[PDB]
Amino acid sequence: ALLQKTRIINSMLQAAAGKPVNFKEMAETLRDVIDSNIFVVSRRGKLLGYSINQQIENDRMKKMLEDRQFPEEYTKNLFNVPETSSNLDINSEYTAFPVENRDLFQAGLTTIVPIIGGGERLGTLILSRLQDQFNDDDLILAEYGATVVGMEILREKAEEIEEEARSKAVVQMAISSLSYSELEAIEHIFEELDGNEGLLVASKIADRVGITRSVIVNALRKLESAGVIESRSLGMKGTYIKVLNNKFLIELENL
Amino acid sequence: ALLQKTRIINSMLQAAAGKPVNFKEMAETLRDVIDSNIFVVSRRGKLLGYSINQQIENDRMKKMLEDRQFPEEYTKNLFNVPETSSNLDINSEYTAFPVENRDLFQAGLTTIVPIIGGGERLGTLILSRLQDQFNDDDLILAEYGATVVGMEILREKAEEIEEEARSKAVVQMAISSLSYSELEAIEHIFEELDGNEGLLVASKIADRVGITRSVIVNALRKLESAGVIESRSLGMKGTYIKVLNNKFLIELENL
Repeated sequence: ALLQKTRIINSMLQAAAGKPVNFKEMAETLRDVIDSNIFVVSRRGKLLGYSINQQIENDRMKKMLEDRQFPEEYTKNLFNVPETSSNLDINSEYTAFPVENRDLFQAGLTTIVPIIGGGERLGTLILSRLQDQFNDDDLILAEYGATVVGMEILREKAEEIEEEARSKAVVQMAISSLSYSELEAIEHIFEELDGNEGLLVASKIADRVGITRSVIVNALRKLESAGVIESRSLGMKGTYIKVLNNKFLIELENL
Repeated sequence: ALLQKTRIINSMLQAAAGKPVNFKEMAETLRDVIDSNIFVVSRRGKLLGYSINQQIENDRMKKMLEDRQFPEEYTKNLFNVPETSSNLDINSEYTAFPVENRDLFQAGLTTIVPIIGGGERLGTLILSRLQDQFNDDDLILAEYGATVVGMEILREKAEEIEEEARSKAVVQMAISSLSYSELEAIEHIFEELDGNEGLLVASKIADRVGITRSVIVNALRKLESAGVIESRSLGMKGTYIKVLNNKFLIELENL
């Protein structure tokens, strides 16, 4: 039924497709397929997701869960595990962890799989059982699992930078197309405006600043047509604006 | 030794990391691990890579290889296989292929794994053997294999459109910065130039066309400053230019 088991993980990957990464979800699916407690811990050792199907009396663990994080101590110790290590209990004679960190295997069997992707140690996958051995098939699953979670940390962060940069880009591209006086205007406007939103009299700034209303508006138009702001007038004696690009205001500061 | 077999795939993936996707290589690695002929065919049914370890008398396939492509016929039929289909020979009674495409199984055992990733059917992985059956362990590997190829087809195509676009984008942005006269100049320059490279006398076009050297120059500057072209003079009685943006010439046409 192993083929089938891997097939699940396959479909769970295929499923997460266009949808924001959910670690808790993945944690569960693994928990189910491999039949073990599942813990997903970042490079920096932060707890990213987890799922439990058997209670295991472990202080260090419970504390870590409460903390949603590992102490630097362990975090490092963990990162230093270079490859899958399996079936570690408190009796395990081995290298990976120094004596005073063995409280991690206080009870039950633990397996450590590094999460590697995009040529980086991305984090670590922790599995624990009360007493059932991790045989090879388990390991296969666990490893495939970690591999998949890898690809998600990647998708996750990749999506992240694409947004950040794209938005910034667009702002710049828009700003670029401003005349001196247009930009001059925009600057004065948001110098005047009280953050993300608010309204002002276009025709008033025009006098106050020494720039035709016609261009002030024009400038607004450009920003709007690039989708950075949203503007609606109120039969003048008012015109109102909200920014729709979170990077915009910051970028504007940089000049 | 299955675990080990998967682990190869694993490190093959991890290996491809920062390096340009190569399908022939992956083909080989899978050929090796699965112990079967491997062919990687796109959504559009193009041949992407392949590797052979055993000769099989199959005209349809030899033909396909020569063509580096399938006929729309098969391409379609292939795409319609919704999930892994295994050990299909000429005698197989089943649904997947209409009997006029049976010539596909002319000889030996064929197995088809759809390549799915990022929520799309990305292509198809085809494996063939002269007579050894595909057991589950093979299918696990073959499927893990397809999966890996997946994220690569993705990466490859993604990188592809990121370059295409970015180039185009920057051309436009640079064009955007030009005066009527400046642009007019550019246009006559490349109308005069014979493709990607060559030289002319700036001062000559100036009279020929009715635009000051001074601006013709400055137009070139602008382009260069944006990294579109590369310009070096030769103490006049010559100035020389090379386009560094493959999209630029094309875009220019579109005006």
